[PDB]
Amino acid sequence: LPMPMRFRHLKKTSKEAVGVYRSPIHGRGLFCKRNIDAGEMVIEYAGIVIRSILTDKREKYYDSKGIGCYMFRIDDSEVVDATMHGNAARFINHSCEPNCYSRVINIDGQKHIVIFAMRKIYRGEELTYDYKKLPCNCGAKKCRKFL
Ligand SMILES: Nc1ncnc2c1ncn2[C@@H]1O[C@H](CN(CC[C@H](N)C(=O)O)CC2CN(Cc3ccc(Cl)cc3)C2)[C@@H](O)[C@H]1O
Ligand SMILES: [Zn+2]
Repeated sequence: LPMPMRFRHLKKTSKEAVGVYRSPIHGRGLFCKRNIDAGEMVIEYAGIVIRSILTDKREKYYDSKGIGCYMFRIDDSEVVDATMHGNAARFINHSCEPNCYSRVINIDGQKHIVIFAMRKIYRGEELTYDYKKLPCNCGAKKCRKFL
């Protein structure tokens, strides 16, 4: 199905497909509630597309208020800030053998970060993607040992 046609009713369908629980990788993570087919559009990484140069001061502000800072790097110029206007996708942890991957899609001139399943994902599994200094806890055989 075409990419804009696939961005269909993600809000309703992701609410039934994924949930947030404690993760053995780190803190809380995103896990699936039902089997997700390979190639399936899982969830949008919801948030505000902001200028990359603004992230330092935004993270400094959040940190000074004891508010967890949730951001996803688009490119060297833009970042999605999911801190205030985010959804469950902000809890997706890194893995060196991920079952998901992140892509920047464009629908009706608007940029959205969407998470896709790389393989069939089975009920109970944690959803992970390769993030674009910090030790890694994915626990995979082929672990890069750093994020
Ligand atoms: N494979 C991994 N191995 C080790 N650590 C990993 C791995 N994948 C992700 N992480 C950590 O999660 C951070 C990204 N966050 C994902 C969701 C996080 N698990 C959370 O519970 O908030 C959102 C960040 C904002 N949130 C604030 C926060 C800080 C500390 C704690 Cl305990 C809970 C929340 C963290 C990333 O920067 C790493 O620090
Ligand atoms: Zn790893």
